[PDB]
Amino acid sequence: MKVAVLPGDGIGPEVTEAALKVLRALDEAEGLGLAYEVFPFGGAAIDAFGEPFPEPTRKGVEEAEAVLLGSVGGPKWDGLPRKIRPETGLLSLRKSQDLFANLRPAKVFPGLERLSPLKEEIARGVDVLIVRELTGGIYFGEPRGMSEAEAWNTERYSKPEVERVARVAFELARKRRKHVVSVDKANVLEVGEFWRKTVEEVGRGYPDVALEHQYVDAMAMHLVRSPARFDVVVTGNIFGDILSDLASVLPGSLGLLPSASLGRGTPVFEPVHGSAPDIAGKGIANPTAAILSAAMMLEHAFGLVELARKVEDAVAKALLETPPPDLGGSAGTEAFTATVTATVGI
Amino acid sequence: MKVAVLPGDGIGPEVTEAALKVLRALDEAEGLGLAYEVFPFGGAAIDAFGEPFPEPTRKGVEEAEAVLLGSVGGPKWDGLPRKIRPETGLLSLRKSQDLFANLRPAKVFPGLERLSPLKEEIARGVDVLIVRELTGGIYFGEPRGMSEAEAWNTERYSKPEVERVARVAFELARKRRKHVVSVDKANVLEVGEFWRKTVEEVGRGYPDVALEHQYVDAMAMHLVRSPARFDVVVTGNIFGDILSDLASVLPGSLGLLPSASLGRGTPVFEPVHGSAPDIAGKGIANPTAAILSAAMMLEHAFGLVELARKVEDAVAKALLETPPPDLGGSAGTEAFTATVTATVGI
Repeated sequence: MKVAVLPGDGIGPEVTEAALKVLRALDEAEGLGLAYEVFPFGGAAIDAFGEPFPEPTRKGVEEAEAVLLGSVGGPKWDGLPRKIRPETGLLSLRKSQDLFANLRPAKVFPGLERLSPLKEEIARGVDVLIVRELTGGIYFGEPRGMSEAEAWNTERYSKPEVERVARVAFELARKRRKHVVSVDKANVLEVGEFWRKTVEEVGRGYPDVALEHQYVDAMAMHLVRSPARFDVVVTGNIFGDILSDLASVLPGSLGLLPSASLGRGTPVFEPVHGSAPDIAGKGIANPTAAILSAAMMLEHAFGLVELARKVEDAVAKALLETPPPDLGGSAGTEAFTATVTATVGI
Repeated sequence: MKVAVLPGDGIGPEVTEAALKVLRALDEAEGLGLAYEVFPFGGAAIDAFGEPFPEPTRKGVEEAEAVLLGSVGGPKWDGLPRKIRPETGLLSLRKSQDLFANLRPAKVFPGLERLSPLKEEIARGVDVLIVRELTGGIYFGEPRGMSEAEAWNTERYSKPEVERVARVAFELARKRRKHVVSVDKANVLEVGEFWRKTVEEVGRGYPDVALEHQYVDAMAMHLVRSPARFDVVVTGNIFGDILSDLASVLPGSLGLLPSASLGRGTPVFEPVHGSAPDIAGKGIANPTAAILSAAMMLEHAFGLVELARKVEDAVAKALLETPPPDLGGSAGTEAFTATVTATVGI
């Protein structure tokens, strides 16, 4: 269990350490042989090496089995050349490991339905995993450009690209509730027909997984109307950007959202939240997102499904009995973390 | 008041008639000189002419000052060549009248918050008007196409296109609550920067209207988390498709959503719902959408703002007194129409 830890900026370092205390207690009580090394990344790397992704950290991630990343970026570096700013580092890390599938789950823990913008009866049970293609689509498609008279961008997709995301989505569904919803705009766009047909062929190799297809517009309605019926959802870059943000509001607090990036190389698990400079080091930060990110790591990097679920359960229990400030509670980083460990240990 | 009525298929004919009763009453007790002739359109046209947009209907539209359209399409015609299917008749209609702005309001009437997927406190007050560009974007952008190895589609936009839809949005804001939110993807795509910049210039001629910009992914979250703060929203074709559908779930029943298409030619007003072939003619269909569509027609096609709002407010009064089956009530098409007529006459 080789973990390259990239704590990052702002509250990253401290929430990441919260996640590590949880892992260290699990590894100690169950003997998981966890081994990790922390490497400089983000602004932290910029300030100590002149760039976001320094060689040592590059090698550090190649050699690890998984990467636990904290928050990256902050006002202190947003004014540097694009090619050396934090967000850039994330670009080169993802690319160095050929990561093409962004994993964004959204789950309403039992008893926390009240937090949802949705009515209670419709929030209950939500547990959807949104898989978003990262390497291509209109976000990268060419030609792109703009004149004084007009602008253009191209939504382009190759079969290999759709195929790899699709595969990851089916695999994921297997170890889940065996359902996959592939979302596209096939009723009007060629790339939607192509995507649809590709995901269809690929799904043939996964008979044990029920494959449903829906349109993006229809999907947006479905995630507010009845999100609880979906398990895994896969779709291209932009629709994936929109659908995961949509699903992200379902639970009701950003500080809970974990995330993962799977690909050909080393998998990256990190919180969705930002660095939150103004509260860094004040021990207020809700570590939930980083912990759940460590939980996603256990499961997807090391196939420890049951234990991961054990960590998730414990954090769900903690947000109920000792909620952190952002949930209207008074449990700070340190205290919340102990609660989670307890609920894991008991 | 020349109104070309295109009843369509399924429950279109019957909800259209319900809207007609309401107009007839209003034109009788107010002497508005309502004149109208019904023309074949959709499957109804295919079955009696061999196409969805026959010549008589084409001339009917150019000669009228507005078009009140019912439901178009159904299983009975989905299997025909694209060029003559119902959905294609709408395409040709839109284009015959160079209609470039699609108006889709979504409103939670007071007392009907329970109906919404959203919690009570968030649904209360929603009254958003989504304006979607119809004539261009990726939906029609070239190059488009697909090979065995890949597929591509182009999101393209010219200044005039963005300009005309923007204007429409500002005008509409003026007569409303004076606020417009232009939605794009300007922090990643050139068309997004070009769209932002163009709506910016256009807005300069509308100082009285507060112009806010938001990203589509951000907008999806905003619509679920706090829709009540929006007034008018404008954006391109595809994002417009998605955001309208997302906002459309807010009221908690598709049977209430009216819609309109404005442009250089005859305006079209029609409900958002489908033809519902299984309950067609059973007098169960909720006419609300068709009536509100007739109310939008009075306002936009003939400038009778106050009257239209009289229709809307009667409609809202009815949904409370005698709700239709889709609101968990037992008021059929005929009976609910009476109720509306009543609150409008009272």
